[PDB]
Amino acid sequence: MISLIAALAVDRVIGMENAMPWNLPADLAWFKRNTLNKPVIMGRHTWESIGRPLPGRKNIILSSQPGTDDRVTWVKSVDEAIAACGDVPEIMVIGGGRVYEQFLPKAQKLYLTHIDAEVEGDTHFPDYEPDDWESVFSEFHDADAQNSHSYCFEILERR
Ligand SMILES: NC(=O)c1ccc[n+]([C@@H]2O[C@H](COP(=O)([O-])OP(=O)(O)OC[C@H]3O[C@@H](n4cnc5c(N)ncnc54)[C@H](OP(=O)(O)O)[C@@H]3O)[C@@H](O)[C@H]2O)c1
Ligand SMILES: Nc1nc(=O)c2nc(CNc3ccc(C(=O)N[C@@H](CCC(=O)O)C(=O)O)cc3)cnc2[nH]1
Ligand SMILES: [Mn+2]
Ligand SMILES: [Mn+2]
Ligand SMILES: [Mn+2]
Repeated sequence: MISLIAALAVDRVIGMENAMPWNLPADLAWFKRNTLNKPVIMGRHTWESIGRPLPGRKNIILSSQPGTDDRVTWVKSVDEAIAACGDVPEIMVIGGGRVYEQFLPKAQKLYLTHIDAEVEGDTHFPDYEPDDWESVFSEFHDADAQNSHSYCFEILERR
């Protein structure tokens, strides 16, 4: 099973200038809980944005060019990325935009955080047909002293 996890601001913005400009600790905690002990697939730009291996997870990086760090696994195509995960119950795809586009048709589940923030960005989450997806979990949170925007965690499953 392939799942995508992402945090989206208004208008499906996911990034700007290879960064995420907001800071929502509660959402990073949700990201860690849902990815720990699973393989994570990311594109090269997202690898450079994170800047280090994510502990407790098999880190698989898509790039057309040879890898430059043996702490992670480098692959050259979608099919190779999936194969490098082995026989696990759930593969997590952690972006970015180009990678989400390629894995969306293959995904059975989306873990989405909707953030009530207006962000200029240059990267968007793919348009997804709403009729294909059933919302199985949602949880709304108001802003607090640690999280400066309201946010909604949602899990969707392909019908
Ligand atoms: N809000 C969120 O949830 C979230 C999550 C993740 C990322 N982001 C943001 O998203 C942005 C990065 O997204 P992005 O769309 O620019 O880049 P990306 O999807 O992270 O990476 C694209 C790169 O991945 C490689 N790639 C992708 N598909 C491939 C394939 N089929 N075969 C081989 N290599 C492949 C290529 O690397 P080469 O050029 O080396 O071939 C390509 O240039 C940043 O702003 C980041 O902060 C946000
Ligand atoms: N919901 C969601 N939020 C995100 O921030 C997110 N980020 C990415 C890609 N970028 C990043 C950037 C930083 C870390 C990070 O530092 N993670 C730590 C945080 C643990 C914690 O804060 O409790 C980790 O161990 O996962 C992960 C992914 C992909 N999907 C996402 N999905
Ligand atoms: Mn092939
Ligand atoms: Mn197998
Ligand atoms: Mn806001």
